[PDB]
Amino acid sequence: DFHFSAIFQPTDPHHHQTEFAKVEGSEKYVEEVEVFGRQALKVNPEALTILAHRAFSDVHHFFRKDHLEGWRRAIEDPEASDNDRYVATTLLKNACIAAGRVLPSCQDTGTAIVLGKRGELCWTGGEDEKYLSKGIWNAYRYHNLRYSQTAALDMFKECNTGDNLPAQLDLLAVPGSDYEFLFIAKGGGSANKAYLYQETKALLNPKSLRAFIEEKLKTLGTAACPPYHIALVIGGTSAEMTMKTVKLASCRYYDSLPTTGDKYGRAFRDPEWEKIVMEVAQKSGIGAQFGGKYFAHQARVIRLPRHGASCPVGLAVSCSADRQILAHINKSGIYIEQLEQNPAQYLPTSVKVDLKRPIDKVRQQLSQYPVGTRVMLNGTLIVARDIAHAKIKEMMDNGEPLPEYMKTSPIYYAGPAKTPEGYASGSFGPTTAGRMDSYVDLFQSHGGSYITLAKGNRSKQVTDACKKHGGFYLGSIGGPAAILAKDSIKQVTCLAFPELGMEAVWKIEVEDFPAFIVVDDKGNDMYSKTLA
Amino acid sequence: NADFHFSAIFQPTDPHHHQTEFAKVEGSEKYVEEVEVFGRQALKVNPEALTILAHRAFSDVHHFFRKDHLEGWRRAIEDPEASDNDRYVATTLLKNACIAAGRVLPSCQDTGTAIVLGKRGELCWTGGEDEKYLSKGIWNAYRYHNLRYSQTAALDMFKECNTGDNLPAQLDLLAVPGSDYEFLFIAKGGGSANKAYLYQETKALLNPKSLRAFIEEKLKTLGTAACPPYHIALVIGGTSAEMTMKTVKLASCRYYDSLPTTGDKYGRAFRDPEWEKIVMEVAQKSGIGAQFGGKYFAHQARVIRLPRHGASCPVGLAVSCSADRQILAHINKSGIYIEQLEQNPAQYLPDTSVKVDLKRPIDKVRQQLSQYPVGTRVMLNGTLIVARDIAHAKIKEMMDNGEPLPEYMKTSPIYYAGPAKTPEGYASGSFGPTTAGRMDSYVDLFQSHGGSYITLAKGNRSKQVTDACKKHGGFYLGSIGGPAAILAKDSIKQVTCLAFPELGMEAVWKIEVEDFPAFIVVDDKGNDMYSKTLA
Ligand code: F3S
Ligand code: F3S
Ligand SMILES: [Fe+3]
Ligand SMILES: [Fe+3]
Repeated sequence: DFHFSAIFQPTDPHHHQTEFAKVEGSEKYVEEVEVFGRQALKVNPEALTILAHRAFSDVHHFFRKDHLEGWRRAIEDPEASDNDRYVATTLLKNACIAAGRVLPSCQDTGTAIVLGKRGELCWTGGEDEKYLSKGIWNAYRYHNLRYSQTAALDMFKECNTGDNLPAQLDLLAVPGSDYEFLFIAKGGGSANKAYLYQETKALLNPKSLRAFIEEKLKTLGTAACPPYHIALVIGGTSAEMTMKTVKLASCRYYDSLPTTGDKYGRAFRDPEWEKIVMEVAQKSGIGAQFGGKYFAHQARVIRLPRHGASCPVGLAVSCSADRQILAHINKSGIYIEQLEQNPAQYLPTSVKVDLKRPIDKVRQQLSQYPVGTRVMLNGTLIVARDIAHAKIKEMMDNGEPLPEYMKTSPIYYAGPAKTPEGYASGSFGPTTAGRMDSYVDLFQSHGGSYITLAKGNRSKQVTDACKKHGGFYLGSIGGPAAILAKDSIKQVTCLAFPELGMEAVWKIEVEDFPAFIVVDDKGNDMYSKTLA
Repeated sequence: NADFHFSAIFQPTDPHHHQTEFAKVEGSEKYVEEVEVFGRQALKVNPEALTILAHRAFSDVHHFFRKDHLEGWRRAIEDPEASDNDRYVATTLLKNACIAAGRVLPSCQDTGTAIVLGKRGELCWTGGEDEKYLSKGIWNAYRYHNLRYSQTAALDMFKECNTGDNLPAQLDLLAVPGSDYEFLFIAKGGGSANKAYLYQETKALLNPKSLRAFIEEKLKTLGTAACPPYHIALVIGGTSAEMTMKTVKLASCRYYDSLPTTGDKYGRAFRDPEWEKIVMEVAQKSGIGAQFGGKYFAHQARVIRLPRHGASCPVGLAVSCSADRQILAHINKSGIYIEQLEQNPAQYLPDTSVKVDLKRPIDKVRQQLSQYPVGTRVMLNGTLIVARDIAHAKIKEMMDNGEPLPEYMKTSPIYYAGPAKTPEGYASGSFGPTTAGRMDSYVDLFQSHGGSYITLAKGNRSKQVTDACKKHGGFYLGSIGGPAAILAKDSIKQVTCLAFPELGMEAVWKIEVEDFPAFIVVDDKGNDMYSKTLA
């Protein structure tokens, strides 16, 4: 006999476990009505603008408790490494600055993502996408965020949209008369660490699955600013469904799923394998970016049904800029998840490197120290990331020289957020180093980029280049964009390619900028043991 | 507020698919009623319409194809640049479609995962139980027709059982403007679903030389495991991995065919016909062909360029296979409308092999096969033992526990397959091959224990299988992938369940076949038919 079984059966489908605050006066935007014997809700679409604007404002300055608790755990655990505690303390101090509501917690203010669930009898006028986009537009235009979206004019010619649009707007049709939301400000680097694997029944045994988990976690590396919220999804009805599920799992959206399966194929959370993921993450030694125990805050594992011939697997993380906010509109008005507004309640040597010298003198100083040495940089940095590197490679391919500004100073891979009025800099933390790996040997062979400064582990070609050319890769702490801007960056100037927006080449003057020597000029790599 | 400009990512010029031919379900206007509430037009829809619609969609789609799919098979037959094997495979698939058009046998034994993309208007009122009513219609189609129950439930992380009804479905129901209900139904095979790939790339990819080299490298990794000729879809960019993968799926269904062909400063999606031509050139010059060498690796290509976060460049690659099964539909004030597929595929048909007797000692069959090079076409006559993913896993588990390889794995060639349900009065339901590569990890082990010397399935296999067959005097025979109905109708003469009946279509079967075509893909000498094109 026919029995309908929804794949996802949360015990808390409306997220009653979350605390919400009502937007004052927002009941003027809604009206409960009764039509053809059923209860319905008229929603002024301006409510969607108001809600999206506040969601994408609040989320850049505050965090959830389970995120902040993880940083406290890394500081207080006796088994945490010194580097575990240093990174966690830095990230918590960064959250305190961001809670001042001026600087966003990260320079990568992310892609704006909206999961919306509009009830059958929730009536907005139907222009939901436009009104939500206006609210997102408002948040990024009138606050000190960043325009990160890149439009394709043709296959290869690109320009910044200049407003952080388009958003990802996933609006679902559901029962009832309410409007429920999950807003995500998703960083590009953590988005890049969403992986899809096409596996088989041969994986579905304890030995093979455990070895698989050990192998894939290492490929996450430190490139998305751990401690991670790690999500793993085994199975699914399609690749895109698997990847949607792992995204939502990483946002703890599916925390109230059942923990057992049944003959109808319902999804379930697997706490036993969540513990195994956490054990793998801790035993890996990767740590909170620079070696140790706190590779991961927590883990989510969801098992899904599958076609007999198929076994898609999804792996994804939420990064240090863990940014999601639940919301709903009902007959009483607009409700938005309440985040932690006082992160300070969770708070319980190094080599000085003078950059105001010839670069060869800086290289000589750095050559005296092994990888893992903590350094403090003082002086000028030249800032360049993906598009600038690509344009410079193209210039050299056309016979033009490597520009002088790539040869005078360490290269900081970064793209700043907008500068608050009266501030020297907006949030200005590092870009993932690995995306520039294909340029290092070329630029060094042409006399520049001997010293780079960014975050994340890099490929072997960069280790080989630095040894061949006498170069160095310095790893900044990943994530603390606001405290770096507040305490370290003293002057910012646009140097080249101003049309690239945040991806322009910048010249900045810094003081007390912390980093680790990750790759030296001798073939050594701080990550060679943990990420082998 | 003056500089704000809203731009939807997807701006099709034909959003309601007026270019598609639809048929009205007779009398279906009785399921809808136009009303007016708060000055706005709304449509009340009896949810039983959703059951009727889903039932007909997942019945029609298993027996008929779109014109653009059938035209590709005709092109492979009529093109002078097509190889002999290209024409042979395309002719076989067209003949298979003529059988499937009889509405008894489905076109493929893998009747797929049921996928529904639904777009419910703000003022389209169904009562809200859409997922249940759609699932009941899907349940009806798979229960009362000669399809297959393919969905595997997880009782725990590792303990599995077949759901016995091909549920659950993938139901993606979206909230959109208006008062109509629009649908795309997909019956998605597992093998083509497995060839949906996500790559996390960078700006370093986004130049003509790098992108062309990337396409050349990735298209080969598709191999022949999803029964080409493919509809190849490639998506460059996206706002998230899941959005990229959703887009590449819909692109492969030609859902986005009416997108613009140029970008703008607002980041709208666009189809790129120039790079679609490049994808087709790469696929043709690859020499992979329609499964067995030639030009027709691909029917056609779709390339969609998407906006991206500056730090990101997700890329999606996916195919629609020979069982190219999607059907558009909509409900409006006039009733239920369903896309009209081609009911006379025979009009696309236009106006050498070694006979292998399997009713011999297996060692004599091996001795005969050893006389021929890879690429030789054979015709099999006799008994096959049928086993795929779960049966192989269960047998390896038995052996790991000290038990012998069962005798029934040593007496006959092993056919990887899982049959659809048998029509009344028929010897067999649709019964084409499973992807060989998924069983690769068992071949050397089983051959070391005196069985699985000869396997029969579809797709290229990994090097460990070539090494095993050379070490153990084995062979891998490649069936044509896709023609499950003509194989059932013409070649499969008897089917009996031998072991593991609780596995449903994944049980071990003993079947008797006649005139079953295949190619020698791997021989007993280290040779592989795909070693040049898929290197
Ligand atoms: S968005 Fe996340 S990956 Fe790092 S650069 Fe910002 S914390
Ligand atoms: S569903 Fe498609 S991949 Fe082959 S086995 Fe059937 S034609
Ligand atoms: Fe990255
Ligand atoms: Fe497969």
